[PDB]
Amino acid sequence: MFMINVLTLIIPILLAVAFLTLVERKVLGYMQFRKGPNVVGPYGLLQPIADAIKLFIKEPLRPATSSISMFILAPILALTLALTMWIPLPMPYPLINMNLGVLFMLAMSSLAVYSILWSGWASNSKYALIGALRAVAQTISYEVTLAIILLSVLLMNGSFTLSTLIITQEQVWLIFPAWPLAMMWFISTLAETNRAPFDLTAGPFALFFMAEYANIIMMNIFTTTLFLGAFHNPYMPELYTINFTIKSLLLSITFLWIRASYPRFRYDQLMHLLWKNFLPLTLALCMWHVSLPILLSSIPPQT
Amino acid sequence: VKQDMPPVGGYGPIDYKRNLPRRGLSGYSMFAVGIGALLFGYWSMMRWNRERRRLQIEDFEARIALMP
Repeated sequence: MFMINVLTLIIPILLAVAFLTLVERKVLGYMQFRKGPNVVGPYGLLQPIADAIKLFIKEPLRPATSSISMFILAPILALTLALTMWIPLPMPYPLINMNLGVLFMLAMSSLAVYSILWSGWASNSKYALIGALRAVAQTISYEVTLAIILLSVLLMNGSFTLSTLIITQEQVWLIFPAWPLAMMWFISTLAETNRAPFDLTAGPFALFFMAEYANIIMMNIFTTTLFLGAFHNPYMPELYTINFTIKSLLLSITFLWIRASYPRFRYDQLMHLLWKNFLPLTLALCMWHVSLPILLSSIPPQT
Repeated sequence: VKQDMPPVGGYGPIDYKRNLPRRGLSGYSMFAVGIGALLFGYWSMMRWNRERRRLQIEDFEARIALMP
């Protein structure tokens, strides 16, 4: 039954990513005055099926690379992170109940930084190396900030277990005891998934693309779990599954909708922005979330 | 007779104003709303934390009396 759980968790991620591609293309289309893709079949679903299978058909550019085994080794790492990294995230009862999973989340994001660096090395000549090196720097610039904000938001929750989180977010959502901390966290999730307003400007582009959009859905699932969620009734958990999926959908739409309407940042403006604006304020929110529960006489019941 | 296209009877006004209504309120009201909702969340979180402290002490009583 365990491998059946594995198949039911890791088979639908491909359907999730391809239907996310049609969702974001249609959402950008209605942000513009566009319909489409709607000519190809009913409302364009076999059109993402078709361009996925076309890009698998379409013949690769012959390397023209160096260290072919390393060119193998990088996107396999990115996609196996995207596969392994939905395990402790509770849709109502999670796959592996862990003592600690959020440090595991951040460490797997650091492994994604490794995969980006290895693809940038093994790809091509010097300019691709410089561009991917700046991309690795603007990805690594935020595992300081996002892990710091994670530490601050679950200092109000005691343990790393994430089921104590899904319990202790029953009364009010944790968006209310930390709104600026959560907003800076969401900016850092845009930085981890690396979309506009955070710039980018090879193969397999399908697997690079797959790892990125599964990373997006993963970060929005962890956003919905980390900050909110309604009451969990056992012996009817489909209610929590529906409400969880609805709020994760709405926040993914809001994520792409924030992408839809802003210019990209200058690179030195991005570094200047992160350090000299977020990092003293994250420290200040850390120290105030340290000094608060000793003043409310409420340290969390750390089991 | 003549059938050119002149403006027939004159056309009305066309605006060119920078008309920005400045939606929203003052920033002091925004700080008041933010601090108020934040402190509301703090009080509710405090109450729920100490309720679960009571239940956690009861679970400690369970593990104490269950042991010998």
